[PDB]
Amino acid sequence: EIVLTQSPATLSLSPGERATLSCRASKGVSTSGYSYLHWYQQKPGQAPRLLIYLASYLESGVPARFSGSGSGTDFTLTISSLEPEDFAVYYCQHSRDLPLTFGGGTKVEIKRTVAAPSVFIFPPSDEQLKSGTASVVCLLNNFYPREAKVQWKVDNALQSGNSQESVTEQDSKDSTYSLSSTLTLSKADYEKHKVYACEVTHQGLSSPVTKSFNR
Amino acid sequence: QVQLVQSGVEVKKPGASVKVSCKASGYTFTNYYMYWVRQAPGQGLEWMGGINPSNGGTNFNEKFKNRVTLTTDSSTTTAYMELKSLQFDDTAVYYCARRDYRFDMGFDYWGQGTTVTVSSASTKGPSVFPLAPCSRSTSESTAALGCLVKDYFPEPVTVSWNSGALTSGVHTFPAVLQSSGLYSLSSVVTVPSSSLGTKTYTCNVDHKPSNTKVDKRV
Amino acid sequence: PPTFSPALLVVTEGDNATFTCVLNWYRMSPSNQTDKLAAFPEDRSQPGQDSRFRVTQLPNGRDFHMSVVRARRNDSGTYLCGAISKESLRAELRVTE
Repeated sequence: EIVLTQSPATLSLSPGERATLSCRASKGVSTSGYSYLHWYQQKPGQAPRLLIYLASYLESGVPARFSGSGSGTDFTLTISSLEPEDFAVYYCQHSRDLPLTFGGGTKVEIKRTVAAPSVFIFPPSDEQLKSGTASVVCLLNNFYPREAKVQWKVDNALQSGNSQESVTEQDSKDSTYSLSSTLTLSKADYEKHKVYACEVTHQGLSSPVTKSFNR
Repeated sequence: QVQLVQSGVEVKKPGASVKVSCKASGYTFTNYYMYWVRQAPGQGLEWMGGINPSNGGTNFNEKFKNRVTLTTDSSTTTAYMELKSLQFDDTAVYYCARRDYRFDMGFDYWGQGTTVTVSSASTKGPSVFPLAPCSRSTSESTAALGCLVKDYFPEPVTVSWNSGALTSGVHTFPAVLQSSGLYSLSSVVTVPSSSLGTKTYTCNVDHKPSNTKVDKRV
Repeated sequence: PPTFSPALLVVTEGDNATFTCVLNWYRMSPSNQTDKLAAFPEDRSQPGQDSRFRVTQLPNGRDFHMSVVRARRNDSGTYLCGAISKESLRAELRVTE
């Protein structure tokens, strides 16, 4: 069995700088002057698209902007001058033996000057609570980098494992993310407390922001 | 015309079986091997098996051995993938990819993908709740409102705002799957705080599988 | 183009048979139907590949050995080799009982 580990998970550059991806196999995928190593490009919500096959060879119709290299067991996908289309995921796959496996992919992103999120807090709506459940939504709008420590916080004890995050795909004009954390409680457990705060930690913030309401 | 087209979306129960088809057109059918790849939501790719259409030979990832049957039909140039005893982790997008039979020059061409969803949930329309601040208006110029589309099955939903007139600064988030097996999502909007009591703001939510359409206003 | 020799080979059942031609090894079926049996280098990801068809490489001379092990009566028929990086001329095999 062979596993490929692409290093590393995420990169991010402006539509011009050189893009260099790595694919790093567990065992040898090269034999008799041929490396069973191919690269695909997948943009969200569509089938993969093969760019480089057999380590070095380029698939017809693909721009020469892409190039594959490396051998023996080390390989590198190289993109020189990017265009807006090029930002997506890129996988490597081996055919040296069975089963065929893929790398975890490398996501290339658009690096911007750090942007701070606009934080908003939402209380449950009278309509929802008499249905028996309380949903509290914290919204982070327009923020880079994506790493954001969103902590839910109820009356000075910390909530654990009753929330879910959801990150937008990078918007086109800004290429900064947006996040929405939703905390769920039973309406009974919900009315036994008062303050509901969303503590957002982010690099583009000198200190964490707290958005709260009183029930 | 070197393009594969796969069958329709599938929503199955645990223990059921699903048969996905992949129709090839406009190349020598037996001149390429057919392989099946799947990808769970927001994950990487996982190879399942491959088939030689000229004689019917098969490759198998052992994780699916005696759980997957790959068949081909030379007459209709159509390959099939049957996944039996469906599990919850089998929820994925299932692809068919062709490969040159002379030598491996990569999966040049892929189908559009078939989404298969395994759950014990029954089709259910979503409940929509307003997202509005607890106390409207400080002097900060922009306020955020929205709608919470909760407890529905299965995907997908379509959210538009004010009959679709307002789209600047709208973020409808990817649906998340709750512990109950029902999806939930939110639709967010940033507007003038000055034009809050002045203007009216409505999300309109459409879940056609359940045939439910609901207008809610914040 | 390569030679692919002998121009015809006749063997008994259970007796090995070898010709001398990336390098592929096809058998020809009707109406331009062609199926690859083995290849140099070996094709791992080929579904249902028949192990009894081997394509060893000689030391050199661009020489190769298309060997079918423990032949079957239905293995008799029409075989050619090609190079990809041009067919070579049609060399045959009949199997006797």
